[PDB]
Amino acid sequence: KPFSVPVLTVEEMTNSRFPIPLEKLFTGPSSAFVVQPQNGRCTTDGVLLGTTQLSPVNICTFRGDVTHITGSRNYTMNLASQNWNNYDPTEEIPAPLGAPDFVGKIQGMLTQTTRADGSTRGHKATVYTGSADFAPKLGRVQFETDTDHDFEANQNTKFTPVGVIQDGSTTHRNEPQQWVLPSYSGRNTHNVHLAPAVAPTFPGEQLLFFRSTMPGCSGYPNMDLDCLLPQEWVQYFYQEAAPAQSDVALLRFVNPDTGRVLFECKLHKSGYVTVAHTGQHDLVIPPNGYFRFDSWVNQFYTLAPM
Amino acid sequence: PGSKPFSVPVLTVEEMTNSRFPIPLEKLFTGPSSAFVVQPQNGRCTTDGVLLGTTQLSPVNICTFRGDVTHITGSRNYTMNLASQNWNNYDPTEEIPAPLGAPDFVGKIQGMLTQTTRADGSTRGHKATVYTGSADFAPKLGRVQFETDTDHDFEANQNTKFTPVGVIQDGSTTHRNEPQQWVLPSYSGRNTHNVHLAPAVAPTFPGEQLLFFRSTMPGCSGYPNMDLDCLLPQEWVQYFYQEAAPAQSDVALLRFVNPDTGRVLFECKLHKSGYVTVAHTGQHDLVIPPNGYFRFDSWVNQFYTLAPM
Ligand SMILES: C[C@@H]1O[C@@H](O[C@@H]2[C@@H](O[C@H]3O[C@H](CO)[C@H](O)[C@H](O)[C@H]3O)[C@@H](O)[C@@H](CO)O[C@@H]2O)[C@@H](O)[C@H](O)[C@@H]1O
Repeated sequence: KPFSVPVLTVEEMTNSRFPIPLEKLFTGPSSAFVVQPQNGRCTTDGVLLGTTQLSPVNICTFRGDVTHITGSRNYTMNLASQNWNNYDPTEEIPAPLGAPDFVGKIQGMLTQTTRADGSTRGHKATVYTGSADFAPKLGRVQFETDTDHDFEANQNTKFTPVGVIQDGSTTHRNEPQQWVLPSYSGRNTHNVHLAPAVAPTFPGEQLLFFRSTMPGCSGYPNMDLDCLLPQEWVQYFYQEAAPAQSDVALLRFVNPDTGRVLFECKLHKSGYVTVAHTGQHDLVIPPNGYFRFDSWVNQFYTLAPM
Repeated sequence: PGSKPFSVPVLTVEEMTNSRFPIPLEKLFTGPSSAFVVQPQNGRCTTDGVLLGTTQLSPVNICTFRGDVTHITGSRNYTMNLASQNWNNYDPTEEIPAPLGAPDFVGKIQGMLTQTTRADGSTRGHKATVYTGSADFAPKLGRVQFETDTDHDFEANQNTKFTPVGVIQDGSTTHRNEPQQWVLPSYSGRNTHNVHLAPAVAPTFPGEQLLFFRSTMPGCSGYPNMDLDCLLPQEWVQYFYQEAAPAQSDVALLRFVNPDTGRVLFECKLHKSGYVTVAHTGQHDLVIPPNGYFRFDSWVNQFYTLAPM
């Protein structure tokens, strides 16, 4: 079977940067910021990039055991691998795969099973991926919990992400910052083996973003989350692994209700999408609409305005 | 004849996801299932890509709930009147047992409720647990109740989401008596009959048992039974749905291959109605190479004799 994209509606698909479903399509200018997400990065021939991995549910999860920090409700987690094996920090990846690729305060729950009797406990925890001690690359991250005693040492402990939070004493929606990369090895360290930043070069083109709204758990957070590729596309390319004939796969978005092509876009072989539009726009689509790969084209093909 | 050739994805067990809870697959397990009914509504799909029961494509959506909430005064418990997944009105005339991705087992599912106030975008998040065994658990009728850690914080008439994390045990001193993964909830509440169910599955061929794709649900309190078995990995459901390869016969013969040795560890029967059986007798945890994966080799008849594993 030749190269293609799956027949999945936007709503039927999942965000590749957080374990939540896609809601809509959004385009806007990106010269004011850097677009360098590490999750949801995959070439059209199925080469995973950055911290990208196949499991949607594992995105922004952490695993390991925890050590309580006295005089606080904070626990340091010495990370294990996703399969509960030892973590190796010599792997040529920016951070353990599925690590958050944005600076924010991610709230969820820590859970733990005592091996001997199978007793369990669960508590609310938040991780500040902006914090100097956020060093998943070195196998350590800290969690702000509401307990100073319940978690036992040397037991398997999991973090399941739920949403994000904001400090309401400050300017609203100032956090999280989705386009700011964390320092995976902690403050004053340089990230390594990154998926490259993407920017539109062709005139009149903006990125097409696959947008979700992260749940907010406290305050006034910026809950917009844009991924370059839906998680399903990442899984699909990895499975198909169809080599790219050219730099760009021309895609058409089809409307089943009318039968006509609503808009067309450029799927770049390194794994991102551009459309011909100028300004901030939320795309209004038929909910049963879907993408279809029509042709291999070069980078400087001229898209019809949308 | 000459129809599109059926296949399964080249995915390791570890690379895949549980179809009954938003967690990764860990292991393969086989055991006897004559003592109970195997009738999960999640992770049900024919090999030709027809979704069954409460099954839907997104793993993250499994065991989630959406809607607005009404406080029960003088308590930390909230009733949720369910909305659709895309925040539209819930429709109870749909020919489905329950809202898609609804939990298909009786248990106490703990996670977090989150809510956004539309006017100013203020947000709140609290730990909540839902008892799918409870008499008032009627997701089919657009209602679920949550035991929360707040007695005031949630506003009415705002979009509210439940994100599942794991399961809990309590109300008893007996360990691992709950949850009960093979007990279907009464989707319309107690003393009501479930409808449009995916059918129960049982091994028919002599000496054969079901093959289970097993995960360990996180435990958030007490001593719960955290074993979770799905008939189909979520990715297989996603795969079959996309490919929609017609079934030549009742059964697709699968071989589990070891890349390290190059040989076949074991073979199994993938029934076109969407479940797997192997030739083994008794409870068994499969010891597999972590890079091992399934491969469809041939269509065989229903009464084919599997190599013992
Ligand atoms: C914007 C505000 O955010 C959330 O509240 C937290 C505060 O939490 C506390 O007060 C809220 C009610 O406002 C509620 O009683 C909660 O149980 C309690 O912890 C507090 O953590 C501050 C600290 O700066 O941050 C937020 O204001 C949320 O619960 C509120 O509903 C509201 O959205």
